[PDB]
Amino acid sequence: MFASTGQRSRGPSKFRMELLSLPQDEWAGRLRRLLVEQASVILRRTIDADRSFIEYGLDSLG
Amino acid sequence: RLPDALRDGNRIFAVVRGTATNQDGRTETLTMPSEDAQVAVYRAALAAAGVQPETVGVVEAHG
Ligand SMILES: *[C@H](CCCCCCCCCCCCCC)C(=O)NCCNC(=O)CCNC(=O)[C@H](O)C(C)(C)COP(*)(=O)O
Repeated sequence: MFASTGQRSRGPSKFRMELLSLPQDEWAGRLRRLLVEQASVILRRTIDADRSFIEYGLDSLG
Repeated sequence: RLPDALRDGNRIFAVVRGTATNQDGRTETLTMPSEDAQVAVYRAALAAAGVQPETVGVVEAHG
């Protein structure tokens, strides 16, 4: 009967704890994916993981 | 022109002997300054004025 839940109960960064649990090599990939996602969100366009943010227009405010 | 000013005996406050212009190029951002470009324009001004940096004792920076 509970079906599902989606409430904003994230609070503390479970991302940080899950990365800490994961081996340090994995930390690079997870951080890479998080940064790519957030930068694509803020710059409104998808990005490459190696192209400079400068060539993506990341200004001072960005 | 300083020779003409001396020739006509006009009031002279000070003489400028060299001016230089330089651009930072592609810095980190659109407003980021370049230390290397500033040093380059300083060298260009010194060369154009025909004078040594040790001679100058007062510097009026952008600040
Ligand atoms: C000159 C400052 C003059 C600014 C005047 C703003 C006028 C508004 C628009 C005029 C419209 C004209 C009408 C035409 C139709 C100056 O001496 N610059 C100050 C020194 N310049 C710099 O060093 C840049 C200053 N640095 C910053 O504050 C940062 O770069 C910023 C704010 C961009 C943020 O960080 P980001 O660089 O990481």
